[PDB]
Amino acid sequence: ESNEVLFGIASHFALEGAVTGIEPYGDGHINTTYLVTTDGPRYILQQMNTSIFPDTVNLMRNVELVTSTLKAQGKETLDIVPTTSGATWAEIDGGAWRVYKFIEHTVSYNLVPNPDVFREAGSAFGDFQNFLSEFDASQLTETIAHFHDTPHRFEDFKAALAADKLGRAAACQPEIDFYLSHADQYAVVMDGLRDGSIPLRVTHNDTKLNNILMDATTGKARAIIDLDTIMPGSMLFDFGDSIRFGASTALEDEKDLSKVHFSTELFRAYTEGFVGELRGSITAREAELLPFSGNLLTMECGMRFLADYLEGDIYFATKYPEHNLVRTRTQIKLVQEMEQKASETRAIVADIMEA
Ligand SMILES: CC(=O)N[C@H]1[C@@H](OP(=O)(O)O)O[C@H](CO)[C@@H](O)[C@@H]1O
Repeated sequence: ESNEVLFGIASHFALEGAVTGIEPYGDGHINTTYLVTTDGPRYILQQMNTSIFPDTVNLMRNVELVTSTLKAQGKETLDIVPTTSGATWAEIDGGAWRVYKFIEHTVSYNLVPNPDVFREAGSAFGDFQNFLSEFDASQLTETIAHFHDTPHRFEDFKAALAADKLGRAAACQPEIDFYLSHADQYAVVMDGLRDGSIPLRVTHNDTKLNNILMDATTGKARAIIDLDTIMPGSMLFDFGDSIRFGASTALEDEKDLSKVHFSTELFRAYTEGFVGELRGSITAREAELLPFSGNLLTMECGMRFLADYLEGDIYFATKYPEHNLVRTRTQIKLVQEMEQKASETRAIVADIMEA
């Protein structure tokens, strides 16, 4: 996006300083995000991806409900900066744009640097789930259908595979066959939700580590910062996805696979934090599935990366042609180690399930 256009977008919002610069920012794969520097405060400017979130009204209604409820409890959250006409987002030339106050005095991580950071992440996400349980499922309409319905994701994967639109399949048979051969594992959570053996809860659904800001002084979680996929789900979606991103010893798109490991110690630290908040609500079935929810969300996200690769990278932002193939391979490597360490993680959860 050109500067002139971006600065044009910025003039629609009630900013409280003269804009000095607007630059791409952060690692979100879906929305396009910019840091707005002014002669005063800073702001996050985002373009909402309307092919992924077609219902902008419903999405902004959810974000607005979640944020306003958090504000009404004196909890720090994302602060929508309204347009100059007081709307919570602006439609400009076929684009959908919103502005958040920049969250000051924070750090965030793409890679956990020690167990204490990750424990705090589990504590923050566990507590977020407590907060979300105050809502009826009916107040928070799904903003994307079948979002962690892994069998439905596998259907998309299969169709992308059979289409093989770019002829990319030939160079990634091992990765493809990994997802094919695990097909029998995908329905466990959806089946549990459908038959009542796993409770339906309002969940965050994108709980990767870089969606929590930590205070730069105290190290405590300050705010959860990507509220877009809050909707009904399983607690296991939030748990498994955190483990997926944050129990790795390497970046999601690490090119050197020898650096990619699943850390049981990181698994333990997140679990202590997370289960420590949710001890009084976690059911026996949920506890039983905690380790495998890691496998499941890693496989779901990995298959999505691979599907996108095969489709010519139409869903996730990428920085080079193979980026999605590189991403899928870290996910596969992590699942391989999670399988191998399954009894260790079962023991870790059992241990912790004794507060
Ligand atoms: C709406 C959507 O598809 N969000 C994706 C997307 O999250 P972002 O926070 O938008 O980068 O990338 C994640 C993988 O890094 C994936 O886990 C998640 O489901």
